[PDB]
Amino acid sequence: QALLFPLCLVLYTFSTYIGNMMIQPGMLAVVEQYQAGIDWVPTSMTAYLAGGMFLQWLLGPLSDRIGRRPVMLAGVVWFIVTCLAILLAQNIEQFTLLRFLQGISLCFIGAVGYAAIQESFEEAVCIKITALMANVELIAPLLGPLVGAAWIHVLPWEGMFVLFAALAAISFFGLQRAMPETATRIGEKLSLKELGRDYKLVLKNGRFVAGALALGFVSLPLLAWIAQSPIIIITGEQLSSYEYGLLQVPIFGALIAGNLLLARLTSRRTVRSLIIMGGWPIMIGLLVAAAATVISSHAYLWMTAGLSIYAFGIGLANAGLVRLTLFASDMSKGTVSAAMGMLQMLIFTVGIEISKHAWLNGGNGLFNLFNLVNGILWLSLMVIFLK
Ligand SMILES: CCCCCCCCCCCC[N+](C)(C)[O-]
Ligand SMILES: [Pr+3]
Repeated sequence: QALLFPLCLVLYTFSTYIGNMMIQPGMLAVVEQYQAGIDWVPTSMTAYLAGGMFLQWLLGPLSDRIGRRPVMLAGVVWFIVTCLAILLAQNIEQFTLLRFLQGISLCFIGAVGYAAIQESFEEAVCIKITALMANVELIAPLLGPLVGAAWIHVLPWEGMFVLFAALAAISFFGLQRAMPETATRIGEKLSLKELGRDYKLVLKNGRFVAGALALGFVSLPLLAWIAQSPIIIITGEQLSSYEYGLLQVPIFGALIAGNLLLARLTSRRTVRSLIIMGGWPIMIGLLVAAAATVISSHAYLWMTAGLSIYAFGIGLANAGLVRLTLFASDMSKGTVSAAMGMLQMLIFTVGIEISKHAWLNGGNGLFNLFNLVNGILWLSLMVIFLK
Protein backbone atom coordinates (compact mmCIF):
# COMPACT_ATOMS: atom_id res chain seq x y z
CA GLN A 1 0.00 0.00 0.00
CA ALA A 2 2.85 2.42 0.83
CA LEU A 3 5.34 1.09 -1.77
CA LEU A 4 4.98 4.50 -3.46
CA PHE A 5 7.44 5.91 -0.87
CA PRO A 6 10.44 3.70 -1.87
CA LEU A 7 9.90 4.54 -5.53
CA CYS A 8 10.07 8.28 -4.69
CA LEU A 9 13.52 7.69 -3.23
CA VAL A 10 14.22 5.42 -6.23
CA LEU A 11 13.42 8.42 -8.44
CA TYR A 12 15.54 10.82 -6.36
CA THR A 13 18.31 8.26 -6.69
CA PHE A 14 17.64 7.94 -10.44
CA SER A 15 17.79 11.71 -11.00
CA THR A 16 21.07 12.29 -9.12
CA TYR A 17 22.88 9.71 -11.28
CA ILE A 18 21.61 10.82 -14.70
CA GLY A 19 22.14 14.37 -13.35
CA ASN A 20 25.79 13.51 -13.87
CA MET A 21 25.49 10.85 -16.55
CA MET A 22 23.53 12.97 -19.06
CA ILE A 23 25.62 16.03 -18.16
CA GLN A 24 29.11 14.74 -18.99
CA PRO A 25 28.27 14.10 -22.66
CA GLY A 26 26.61 17.53 -22.89
CA MET A 27 29.39 19.29 -20.98
CA LEU A 28 31.10 20.12 -24.26
CA ALA A 29 28.16 22.32 -25.24
CA VAL A 30 28.44 24.05 -21.82
CA VAL A 31 32.20 24.53 -22.17
CA GLU A 32 31.79 25.86 -25.70
CA GLN A 33 29.45 28.56 -24.34
CA TYR A 34 30.99 29.50 -21.00
CA GLN A 35 34.50 29.32 -22.53
CA ALA A 36 37.45 27.84 -20.59
CA GLY A 37 38.72 24.70 -22.29
CA ILE A 38 37.73 21.05 -22.68
CA ASP A 39 39.83 20.38 -19.55
CA TRP A 40 36.76 21.59 -17.67
CA VAL A 41 34.58 18.77 -19.03
CA PRO A 42 35.74 16.19 -16.46
CA THR A 43 36.03 18.86 -13.81
CA SER A 44 32.24 18.87 -13.76
CA MET A 45 32.07 15.32 -12.41
CA THR A 46 34.96 16.25 -10.08
CA ALA A 47 33.11 19.08 -8.34
CA TYR A 48 29.93 16.98 -8.36
CA LEU A 49 31.90 14.26 -6.61
CA ALA A 50 33.79 16.44 -4.10
CA GLY A 51 30.40 17.67 -2.79
CA GLY A 52 29.16 14.18 -1.89
CA MET A 53 32.16 13.73 0.39
CA PHE A 54 31.59 16.99 2.27
CA LEU A 55 28.80 16.09 4.69
CA GLN A 56 28.83 12.36 3.87
CA TRP A 57 30.10 11.75 7.40
CA LEU A 58 28.01 14.33 9.16
CA LEU A 59 24.61 13.73 7.54
CA GLY A 60 24.24 10.16 8.91
CA PRO A 61 24.49 10.89 12.67
CA LEU A 62 22.83 14.24 11.82
CA SER A 63 19.66 12.84 10.25
CA ASP A 64 19.54 10.72 13.40
CA ARG A 65 19.68 13.76 15.72
CA ILE A 66 16.87 15.91 14.27
CA GLY A 67 14.57 13.61 12.28
CA ARG A 68 14.93 11.98 8.86
CA ARG A 69 12.05 13.81 7.14
CA PRO A 70 13.18 17.47 7.48
CA VAL A 71 16.83 16.80 6.53
CA MET A 72 15.82 14.61 3.58
CA LEU A 73 13.54 17.39 2.30
CA ALA A 74 16.30 19.95 2.90
CA GLY A 75 18.09 17.87 0.26
CA VAL A 76 15.33 17.37 -2.31
CA VAL A 77 14.71 21.10 -1.89
CA TRP A 78 18.46 21.71 -2.09
CA PHE A 79 18.61 19.74 -5.33
CA ILE A 80 15.74 21.38 -7.28
CA VAL A 81 16.99 24.86 -6.20
CA THR A 82 20.47 24.45 -7.62
CA CYS A 83 18.98 22.49 -10.55
CA LEU A 84 17.51 25.76 -11.82
CA ALA A 85 19.73 28.32 -10.02
CA ILE A 86 22.75 27.08 -12.01
CA LEU A 87 20.99 28.12 -15.25
CA LEU A 88 21.50 31.68 -13.98
CA ALA A 89 25.22 31.53 -13.14
CA GLN A 90 26.28 31.51 -16.82
CA ASN A 91 30.04 31.75 -16.11
CA ILE A 92 32.38 28.77 -15.77
CA GLU A 93 34.12 30.12 -12.63
CA GLN A 94 30.88 29.81 -10.67
CA PHE A 95 29.28 27.02 -12.68
CA THR A 96 31.55 24.92 -10.50
CA LEU A 97 30.18 26.38 -7.27
CA LEU A 98 26.64 25.45 -8.31
CA ARG A 99 27.83 22.13 -9.74
CA PHE A 100 29.64 21.47 -6.45
CA LEU A 101 26.65 22.22 -4.25
CA GLN A 102 24.62 19.92 -6.52
CA GLY A 103 27.12 17.24 -5.46
CA ILE A 104 26.38 17.68 -1.75
CA SER A 105 22.88 16.41 -2.62
CA LEU A 106 24.58 12.98 -2.68
CA CYS A 107 25.02 12.45 1.07
CA PHE A 108 21.20 12.66 1.29
CA ILE A 109 20.64 9.49 -0.77
CA GLY A 110 22.58 7.23 1.60
CA ALA A 111 23.25 8.73 5.03
CA VAL A 112 19.50 9.43 5.43
CA GLY A 113 17.60 8.17 2.35
CA TYR A 114 18.98 4.62 2.39
CA ALA A 115 18.95 4.74 6.22
CA ALA A 116 15.19 5.42 6.28
CA ILE A 117 14.60 2.08 4.54
CA GLN A 118 16.99 0.23 6.90
CA GLU A 119 14.99 1.65 9.82
CA SER A 120 11.36 1.30 8.68
CA PHE A 121 11.06 -1.43 6.03
CA GLU A 122 11.95 -4.95 7.15
CA GLU A 123 14.53 -7.46 5.81
CA ALA A 124 12.82 -9.05 2.77
CA VAL A 125 11.14 -5.69 2.05
CA CYS A 126 14.59 -4.03 2.13
CA ILE A 127 16.07 -6.70 -0.20
CA LYS A 128 13.92 -6.02 -3.27
CA ILE A 129 14.19 -2.24 -2.73
CA THR A 130 18.01 -2.42 -2.57
CA ALA A 131 18.03 -4.89 -5.50
CA LEU A 132 16.19 -2.05 -7.23
CA MET A 133 18.41 0.84 -6.07
CA ALA A 134 21.41 -1.13 -7.32
CA ASN A 135 19.99 -1.21 -10.86
CA VAL A 136 19.29 2.51 -10.67
CA GLU A 137 23.04 2.92 -9.99
CA LEU A 138 23.56 0.67 -13.04
CA ILE A 139 20.92 1.72 -15.58
CA ALA A 140 21.08 5.52 -14.98
CA PRO A 141 24.79 5.61 -15.89
CA LEU A 142 24.16 3.13 -18.75
CA LEU A 143 21.28 4.82 -20.60
CA GLY A 144 21.79 8.37 -19.25
CA PRO A 145 24.56 9.49 -21.62
CA LEU A 146 22.36 7.96 -24.35
CA VAL A 147 19.43 10.25 -23.61
CA GLY A 148 22.09 12.90 -22.86
CA ALA A 149 23.20 12.58 -26.49
CA ALA A 150 19.67 12.50 -27.93
CA TRP A 151 18.84 15.61 -25.84
CA ILE A 152 21.59 17.92 -27.16
CA HIS A 153 20.50 17.00 -30.71
CA VAL A 154 16.76 17.88 -30.52
CA LEU A 155 17.13 20.52 -27.75
CA PRO A 156 19.81 22.53 -25.93
CA TRP A 157 21.57 21.48 -22.71
CA GLU A 158 19.37 23.70 -20.53
CA GLY A 159 16.44 21.31 -21.06
CA MET A 160 18.14 18.80 -18.76
CA PHE A 161 18.29 21.00 -15.64
CA VAL A 162 14.58 21.74 -15.99
CA LEU A 163 13.83 18.03 -16.53
CA PHE A 164 15.78 17.10 -13.39
CA ALA A 165 14.30 19.84 -11.20
CA ALA A 166 10.91 18.55 -12.37
CA LEU A 167 11.63 14.82 -11.93
CA ALA A 168 13.02 15.60 -8.47
CA ALA A 169 9.74 17.43 -7.96
CA ILE A 170 7.62 14.46 -9.21
CA SER A 171 9.37 12.75 -6.30
CA PHE A 172 9.30 15.81 -4.00
CA PHE A 173 5.50 16.40 -4.25
CA GLY A 174 5.24 12.62 -3.81
CA LEU A 175 7.29 13.12 -0.64
CA GLN A 176 5.66 16.40 0.43
CA ARG A 177 2.68 14.51 1.92
CA ALA A 178 4.01 10.93 1.83
CA MET A 179 7.16 10.89 3.98
CA PRO A 180 6.99 9.39 7.51
CA GLU A 181 10.09 9.68 9.72
CA THR A 182 11.84 7.22 12.07
CA ALA A 183 14.82 9.00 13.69
CA THR A 184 15.26 8.05 17.33
CA ARG A 185 18.01 10.42 18.47
CA ILE A 186 15.61 13.37 18.72
CA GLY A 187 16.67 15.96 21.29
CA GLU A 188 20.33 14.98 21.48
CA LYS A 189 23.49 17.02 22.09
CA LEU A 190 25.60 18.73 19.42
CA SER A 191 28.29 16.05 19.97
CA LEU A 192 30.74 16.81 17.17
CA LYS A 193 33.82 15.48 18.98
CA GLU A 194 32.48 11.91 19.03
CA LEU A 195 32.34 11.54 15.23
CA GLY A 196 35.97 12.39 14.39
CA ARG A 197 37.27 10.17 17.18
CA ASP A 198 35.09 7.19 16.10
CA TYR A 199 35.86 7.66 12.38
CA LYS A 200 39.55 7.70 13.38
CA LEU A 201 38.82 4.25 14.91
CA VAL A 202 37.81 2.82 11.54
CA LEU A 203 40.72 4.88 10.16
CA LYS A 204 43.07 2.82 12.36
CA ASN A 205 41.90 -0.44 10.69
CA GLY A 206 44.77 -1.31 8.29
CA ARG A 207 42.65 -4.11 6.83
CA PHE A 208 39.56 -1.95 6.37
CA VAL A 209 41.10 1.24 5.04
CA ALA A 210 43.54 -0.59 2.72
CA GLY A 211 40.39 -2.41 1.61
CA ALA A 212 38.32 0.76 1.39
CA LEU A 213 40.99 2.38 -0.81
CA ALA A 214 41.23 -0.73 -2.99
CA LEU A 215 37.54 -0.17 -3.70
CA GLY A 216 38.27 3.37 -4.87
CA PHE A 217 41.37 2.63 -6.92
CA VAL A 218 39.54 -0.27 -8.61
CA SER A 219 36.35 1.56 -9.56
CA LEU A 220 38.27 4.75 -10.54
CA PRO A 221 39.33 3.80 -14.12
CA LEU A 222 35.55 3.36 -14.56
CA LEU A 223 34.68 6.88 -13.37
CA ALA A 224 37.80 8.45 -14.94
CA TRP A 225 36.53 7.29 -18.31
CA ILE A 226 32.95 8.56 -17.68
CA ALA A 227 34.27 12.02 -16.79
CA GLN A 228 36.58 12.04 -19.83
CA SER A 229 34.75 9.78 -22.35
CA PRO A 230 33.26 12.79 -24.23
CA ILE A 231 36.52 14.73 -24.74
CA ILE A 232 38.34 11.45 -25.31
CA ILE A 233 35.99 10.52 -28.15
CA ILE A 234 34.03 13.58 -29.27
CA THR A 235 36.85 16.13 -29.36
CA GLY A 236 39.75 13.74 -28.70
CA GLU A 237 38.94 11.04 -31.24
CA GLN A 238 36.47 13.23 -33.21
CA LEU A 239 33.29 11.15 -33.25
CA SER A 240 29.59 11.97 -33.25
CA SER A 241 26.99 11.52 -30.50
CA TYR A 242 25.75 8.21 -31.99
CA GLU A 243 29.30 6.84 -32.24
CA TYR A 244 30.51 8.01 -28.83
CA GLY A 245 27.23 6.86 -27.28
CA LEU A 246 27.74 3.51 -29.00
CA LEU A 247 30.96 3.05 -27.01
CA GLN A 248 29.26 3.64 -23.66
CA VAL A 249 27.30 0.37 -24.04
CA PRO A 250 29.99 -2.29 -24.77
CA ILE A 251 31.57 -1.08 -21.53
CA PHE A 252 28.39 -0.85 -19.45
CA GLY A 253 26.77 -3.87 -21.13
CA ALA A 254 29.81 -5.72 -19.86
CA LEU A 255 29.39 -4.28 -16.32
CA ILE A 256 25.77 -5.44 -16.34
CA ALA A 257 26.89 -8.91 -17.51
CA GLY A 258 29.31 -9.01 -14.55
CA ASN A 259 26.45 -8.15 -12.20
CA LEU A 260 24.44 -10.88 -13.88
CA LEU A 261 26.94 -13.57 -13.04
CA LEU A 262 27.76 -12.24 -9.59
CA ALA A 263 24.17 -12.56 -8.35
CA ARG A 264 24.06 -16.02 -9.97
CA LEU A 265 27.49 -17.29 -8.90
CA THR A 266 27.09 -15.81 -5.42
CA SER A 267 25.91 -19.27 -4.44
CA ARG A 268 28.32 -21.83 -5.99
CA ARG A 269 31.34 -19.78 -4.81
CA THR A 270 32.72 -18.04 -1.70
CA VAL A 271 32.96 -14.24 -1.52
CA ARG A 272 36.70 -14.67 -1.03
CA SER A 273 37.04 -16.53 -4.35
CA LEU A 274 34.81 -14.17 -6.36
CA ILE A 275 37.11 -11.20 -5.86
CA ILE A 276 40.04 -13.19 -7.20
CA MET A 277 37.63 -14.68 -9.73
CA GLY A 278 36.62 -11.31 -11.19
CA GLY A 279 40.15 -9.98 -10.73
CA TRP A 280 41.74 -11.60 -13.76
CA PRO A 281 39.57 -9.77 -16.29
CA ILE A 282 40.16 -6.52 -14.30
CA MET A 283 43.88 -7.23 -14.50
CA ILE A 284 43.52 -8.06 -18.22
CA GLY A 285 41.27 -5.04 -18.92
CA LEU A 286 43.57 -2.28 -17.68
CA LEU A 287 46.31 -4.60 -18.96
CA VAL A 288 45.21 -4.50 -22.58
CA ALA A 289 43.48 -1.11 -22.37
CA ALA A 290 46.90 0.53 -22.06
CA ALA A 291 48.75 -2.29 -23.80
CA ALA A 292 46.78 -1.02 -26.79
CA THR A 293 47.60 2.72 -26.69
CA VAL A 294 51.28 1.68 -26.46
CA ILE A 295 52.51 2.50 -29.98
CA SER A 296 49.02 3.02 -31.46
CA SER A 297 47.80 6.10 -29.62
CA HIS A 298 44.34 6.23 -31.23
CA ALA A 299 42.90 2.70 -31.48
CA TYR A 300 40.09 3.74 -29.10
CA LEU A 301 38.15 0.63 -30.04
CA TRP A 302 40.69 -1.66 -28.28
CA MET A 303 40.75 0.76 -25.36
CA THR A 304 36.96 0.64 -25.09
CA ALA A 305 37.13 -3.13 -25.59
CA GLY A 306 39.79 -3.21 -22.85
CA LEU A 307 37.45 -1.21 -20.65
CA SER A 308 34.95 -3.95 -21.39
CA ILE A 309 37.06 -6.69 -19.94
CA TYR A 310 37.91 -4.39 -17.00
CA ALA A 311 34.18 -3.52 -16.71
CA PHE A 312 32.95 -7.10 -16.59
CA GLY A 313 35.33 -7.65 -13.69
CA ILE A 314 34.15 -4.64 -11.67
CA GLY A 315 30.64 -6.12 -11.72
CA LEU A 316 31.78 -9.32 -9.99
CA ALA A 317 34.83 -8.54 -7.82
CA ASN A 318 34.28 -4.91 -6.78
CA ALA A 319 30.72 -5.69 -5.66
CA GLY A 320 31.79 -8.64 -3.50
CA LEU A 321 34.72 -6.82 -1.88
CA VAL A 322 32.15 -4.26 -0.69
CA ARG A 323 30.68 -6.45 2.07
CA LEU A 324 33.99 -7.84 3.33
CA THR A 325 35.19 -4.24 3.63
CA LEU A 326 32.11 -3.40 5.66
CA PHE A 327 32.81 -6.37 7.88
CA ALA A 328 36.58 -5.85 7.86
CA SER A 329 35.93 -3.55 10.80
CA ASP A 330 33.59 -5.00 13.46
CA MET A 331 32.01 -1.55 13.89
CA SER A 332 28.81 0.40 13.07
CA LYS A 333 27.30 0.21 9.55
CA GLY A 334 26.76 4.01 9.50
CA THR A 335 30.35 4.81 10.44
CA VAL A 336 31.99 2.30 8.06
CA SER A 337 29.89 3.22 4.98
CA ALA A 338 30.52 6.93 5.54
CA ALA A 339 34.22 6.16 6.12
CA MET A 340 34.45 4.13 2.92
CA GLY A 341 32.38 6.71 1.00
CA MET A 342 34.56 9.66 2.02
CA LEU A 343 37.55 7.50 1.05
CA GLN A 344 36.28 6.20 -2.30
CA MET A 345 35.37 9.70 -3.49
CA LEU A 346 38.72 11.12 -2.34
CA ILE A 347 40.12 8.49 -4.69
CA PHE A 348 37.52 9.36 -7.33
CA THR A 349 37.63 13.16 -7.10
CA VAL A 350 41.37 13.68 -6.85
CA GLY A 351 41.92 10.58 -9.00
CA ILE A 352 40.18 12.15 -12.00
CA GLU A 353 42.05 15.42 -11.56
CA ILE A 354 45.27 13.49 -11.99
CA SER A 355 43.49 11.42 -14.66
CA LYS A 356 42.78 14.62 -16.57
CA HIS A 357 46.34 15.93 -16.99
CA ALA A 358 47.17 12.25 -17.57
CA TRP A 359 45.13 12.67 -20.76
CA LEU A 360 46.34 16.13 -21.74
CA ASN A 361 50.13 16.11 -21.53
CA GLY A 362 50.22 12.40 -22.39
CA GLY A 363 47.27 11.85 -24.67
CA ASN A 364 45.75 8.39 -24.42
CA GLY A 365 48.80 6.43 -23.38
CA LEU A 366 49.52 8.21 -20.12
CA PHE A 367 45.77 8.05 -19.31
CA ASN A 368 45.39 4.29 -19.64
CA LEU A 369 48.71 3.86 -17.81
CA PHE A 370 47.26 6.00 -15.11
CA ASN A 371 44.55 3.41 -15.19
CA LEU A 372 46.52 0.12 -14.87
CA VAL A 373 48.25 2.11 -12.13
CA ASN A 374 44.98 1.60 -10.19
CA GLY A 375 44.62 -2.08 -11.15
CA ILE A 376 48.12 -2.47 -9.80
CA LEU A 377 47.08 -0.49 -6.69
CA TRP A 378 44.01 -2.61 -6.04
CA LEU A 379 45.83 -5.90 -6.69
CA SER A 380 48.70 -4.62 -4.45
CA LEU A 381 46.06 -4.20 -1.77
CA MET A 382 44.85 -7.72 -2.34
CA VAL A 383 48.16 -9.50 -1.77
CA ILE A 384 47.55 -7.81 1.57
CA PHE A 385 43.86 -8.27 1.99
CA LEU A 386 43.40 -12.05 1.60
CA LYS A 387 46.75 -13.87 1.46
C1 LIG B 1 29.10 7.23 -7.55
C2 LIG B 1 29.16 6.19 -8.67
C3 LIG B 1 28.18 5.02 -8.45
C4 LIG B 1 27.80 4.24 -9.72
C5 LIG B 1 28.84 3.18 -10.17
C6 LIG B 1 28.41 1.73 -9.83
C7 LIG B 1 29.57 0.79 -9.38
C8 LIG B 1 29.59 0.54 -7.85
C9 LIG B 1 30.41 1.60 -7.08
C10 LIG B 1 30.26 1.44 -5.55
C11 LIG B 1 30.11 2.77 -4.79
C12 LIG B 1 28.76 3.49 -5.09
N1 LIG B 1 28.02 4.01 -3.88
C13 LIG B 1 27.26 5.24 -4.29
C14 LIG B 1 27.06 2.94 -3.45
O1 LIG B 1 28.81 4.31 -2.90
PR1 LIG C 1 29.93 6.74 18.97
